[PDB]
Amino acid sequence: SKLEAILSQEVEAEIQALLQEAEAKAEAVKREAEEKAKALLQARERALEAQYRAALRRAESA
Amino acid sequence: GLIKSLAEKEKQLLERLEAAKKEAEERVKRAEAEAKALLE
Amino acid sequence: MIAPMEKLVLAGPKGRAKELLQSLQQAGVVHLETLRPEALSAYQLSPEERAELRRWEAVSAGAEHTLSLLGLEAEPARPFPEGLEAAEKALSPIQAHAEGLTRQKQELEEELALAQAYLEPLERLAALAHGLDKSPFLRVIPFLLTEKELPLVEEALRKALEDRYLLAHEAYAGGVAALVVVHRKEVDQAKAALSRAGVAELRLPGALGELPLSEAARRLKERAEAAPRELSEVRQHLAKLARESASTLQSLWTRAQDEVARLKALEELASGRFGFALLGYVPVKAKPKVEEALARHKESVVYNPPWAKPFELLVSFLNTPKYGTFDPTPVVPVFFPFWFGMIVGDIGYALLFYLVGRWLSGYVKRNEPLVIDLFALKLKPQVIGKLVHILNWMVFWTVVWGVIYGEFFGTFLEHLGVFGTPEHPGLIPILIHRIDTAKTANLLILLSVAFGVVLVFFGLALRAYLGLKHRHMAHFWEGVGYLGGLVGVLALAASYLGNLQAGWLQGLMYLGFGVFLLAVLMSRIWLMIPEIFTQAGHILSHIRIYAVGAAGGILAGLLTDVGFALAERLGLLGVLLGLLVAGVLHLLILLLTTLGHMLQPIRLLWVEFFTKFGFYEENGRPYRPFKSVREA
Repeated sequence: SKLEAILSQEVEAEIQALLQEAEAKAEAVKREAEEKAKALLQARERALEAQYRAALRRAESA
Repeated sequence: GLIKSLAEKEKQLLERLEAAKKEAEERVKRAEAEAKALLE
Repeated sequence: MIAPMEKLVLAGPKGRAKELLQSLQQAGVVHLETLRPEALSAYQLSPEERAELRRWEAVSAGAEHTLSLLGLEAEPARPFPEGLEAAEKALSPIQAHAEGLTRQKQELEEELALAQAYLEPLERLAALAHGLDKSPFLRVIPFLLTEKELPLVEEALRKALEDRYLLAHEAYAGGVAALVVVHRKEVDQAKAALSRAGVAELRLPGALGELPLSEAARRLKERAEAAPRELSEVRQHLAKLARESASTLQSLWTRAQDEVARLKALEELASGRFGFALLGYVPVKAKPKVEEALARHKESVVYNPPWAKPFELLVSFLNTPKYGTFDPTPVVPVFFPFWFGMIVGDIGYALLFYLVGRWLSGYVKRNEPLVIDLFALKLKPQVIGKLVHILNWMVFWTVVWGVIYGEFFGTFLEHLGVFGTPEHPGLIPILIHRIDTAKTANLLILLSVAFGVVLVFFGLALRAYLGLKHRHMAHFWEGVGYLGGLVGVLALAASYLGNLQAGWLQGLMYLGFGVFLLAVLMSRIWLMIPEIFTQAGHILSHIRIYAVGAAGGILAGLLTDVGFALAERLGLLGVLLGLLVAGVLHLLILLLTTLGHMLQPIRLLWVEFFTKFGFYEENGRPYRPFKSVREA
């Protein structure tokens, strides 16, 4: 019957909202990582080069 | 009397919400593996 | 405000539960029960919904209340929408106007009332007083006393004050407005002295009184004068508001109201699905289709004539099922011959009942409260009056029919149809009565007597169908078995019933007929068999009621005969106009009393109605009394 149909009618749109929330919750996890990984590695590239050149320079000073 | 309705339809519905949640929170746990990974 | 649809409310019997259930369910109508024990526990309305309802109540009520103070109304119709907000808003300004003005009017009346009343005493005291409450050197105490009081008040004052006070008075009517004047320091004793006497310092209570007697007096002229005029305005506005806005007030009111019930209907079904009735919420799309048909058993809120009219109403009580034998519906056609035939009068009885009938069916303004009879105007309940407008016509037809029962009845007096007695006399037809004399009279005696018996026969036929088809075996056993007695009854009866015409077509027939009677009363056992005695008592009663309905009937025609025709001395001619001294008088008295006779048809009927001859009532028992069923 139709009564319980309204109970149906309520659930289906909620199934979709769990998903929409979820979708955003996977993506964000993904995106938090994207910037973070990229941003440290830059710094560690940077740092390693300087920690080299200045030595070689100081070596040139020898 | 269609009885069945009040004790059962209302369950079916619940379990449709339930299943959605499961696969869902997993997509996030999947992204967690990746979240670690990218930093690693 | 629920999910879209218009709520529909029905309640009815078990049979209509089903018919109704099917009718709502198929179209795409929602939240229907009884169709499961409580999946409307999964349609429990929100608190928000309860709140909206709550608001609707404030508005609904506010309209009614405001309508009341305003002094006009509105009445319930068929539900309609407007939006809550619009209605509340609509209700508010007017309620504010009417309310303010209503108070003002009340105040105005009071101002007038007090001021006029007080105007005279304050004036009398003032005239005497020549200003002294102005002064502190002298203090004055006004007080009113009657001259009943004067020697006593004077003694108390005298005793305290001596001559160190002035007691003066000028009359107000039935007493004198009086002053006791005292010096400052004497004040305390002065009040106490009057108090002992039982009089005391008098002026108006509250703020106005304190003012000089002279001042108060001025104000009294002014307030008294001012207030009726002022009252006119406040009253005018109010009247005006009622006049203009009444429709409006009602429309909001109706709108609101329809919601208050509608919302409630939803809440209860939500909650716990009730039973044999039927709920649902019905869409805008669905809504007419379900309503047009109704099968005649429920109660809703959406969102020739002589034989048919009261008879039509018994049709509704036919349709309900809740038991296994036929529903109670015969009554209206059982009523009708006698209803018309109660009036079987003569010149002043039947044939004058007409004046009333055209007055009532029509409109008569002759009356102090009755004006247009369609509008039910009465010193007695108005509401009650409106419904039986339908009846005024059926009664008018009764009045017409009773008149006819004057010429068939009048066969056995004058006229022609079974007798030959003059088709019409010359002086006063029905000068005296053929029926007063024994032979004619006798036939009428025997005539009622049979009719009570007839209603008994119908009842026991129904009785056996009842216990048979309802499977109330004790009752089945009773309806067939009780009939076993009867042949013997007829046996005994005949030797007195024709006297000489019969008595001997039967005899000691009773001795075997009495055995036939009791056989199955005894088969059920029944540890209370003697009790059948009372079933026999009803028969004598049925007879008596008809007999009286006749005899009191006959008496009615005969008052026109001792009231207009023949009586006095041995019975003489000039009695015609000696009685006319009385003649105008007997007519109205007669009218009042014959109304008493028609309650006897129903008294007869009442014998039958609760005697379980196809009935649900039995000193209560789930179903509405019969009392309510037959009236229109």
